[PDB]
Amino acid sequence: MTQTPDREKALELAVAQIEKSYGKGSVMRLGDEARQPISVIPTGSIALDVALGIGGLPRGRVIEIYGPESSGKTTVALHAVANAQAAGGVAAFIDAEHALDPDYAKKLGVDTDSLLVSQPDTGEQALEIADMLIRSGALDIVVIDSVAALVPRAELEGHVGLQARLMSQALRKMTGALNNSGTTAIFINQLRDKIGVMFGSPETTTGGKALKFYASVRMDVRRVETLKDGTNAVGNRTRVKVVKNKCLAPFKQAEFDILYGKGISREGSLIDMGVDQGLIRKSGAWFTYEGEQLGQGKENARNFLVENADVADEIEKKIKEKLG
Ligand SMILES: Nc1ncnc2c1ncn2[C@@H]1O[C@H](COP(=O)(O)OP(=O)(O)OP(O)(O)=S)[C@@H](O)[C@H]1O
Repeated sequence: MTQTPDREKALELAVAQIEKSYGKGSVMRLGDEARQPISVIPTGSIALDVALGIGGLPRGRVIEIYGPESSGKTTVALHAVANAQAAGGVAAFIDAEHALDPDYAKKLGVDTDSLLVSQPDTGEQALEIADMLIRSGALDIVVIDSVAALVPRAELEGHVGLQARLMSQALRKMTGALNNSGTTAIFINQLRDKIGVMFGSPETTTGGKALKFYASVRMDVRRVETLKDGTNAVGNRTRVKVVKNKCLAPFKQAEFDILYGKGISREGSLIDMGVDQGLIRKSGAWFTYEGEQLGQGKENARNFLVENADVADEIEKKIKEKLG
């Protein structure tokens, strides 16, 4: 067909009808300019925030964070918690592994004292407690630690494919409530793997499958390199790839530093995105910003930004006017 213009029209229209019956994120162009909702939960790392597209985590949606052990998931999660908490929101933490360390989550900014924690007896119980806790339209963010620990009441006593089904049913029922309250739920998913080929890789089937689909955003978190600090190791450089995102164009990635015992270095994210946005200038060893200097080396800069809270906000701000 010698078509050309009218093509874009029927296409535009097509999209419209699809979006109309399946959702506003059903189809997208990897380049489309991202949408912007009113409420969103910062992840605590400008970098990942503007990789998610909407500048944080979507509300009333099921988010999945998977990856190896010690990649970062929990931290990322606890931050999504501490943030939603700062704005006077209430969070709950369904525990199925018993590996939380308040003292750490405290340093992250989580008001642990008023943090609702539950330690279910069975798998179904976890999801159901999570359900009514969700339906009270009282929770802002709810986090279920470790999918693979939600063992079915059955297995916990007396066949086959029980976890995957338990999840299916749970997610079906729970999916509705969430969207009805704006409560966003984070599912931490371990992988227990990292012995294939020469590096890392993706998968699911633990109870996954269900999640993989119901989930509106799926983050692949993995550890890139163990941050050298002259001494031993301040933290690690985490790399997160959102492979699913029914809210903004998917497949965008981000990297950031997580200091041992400290968590996600906000400052550190400011600098990096800072330079990759022309706002911060790097004059060989030196890190300059709008004229006056910051420091010699990323660390001396982090530090400078970390104690000059007043100027850091200035930088986080502009990057936000420069994209939002
Ligand atoms: N209680 C803690 N004390 C000190 N450092 C911690 C603590 N919890 C996490 N970290 C650091 O945070 C990084 C990983 O975050 P994790 O909470 O282990 O998340 P994952 O989501 O990485 O978790 P498993 O899967 O490793 S619990 C590591 O580089 C740790 O050094």
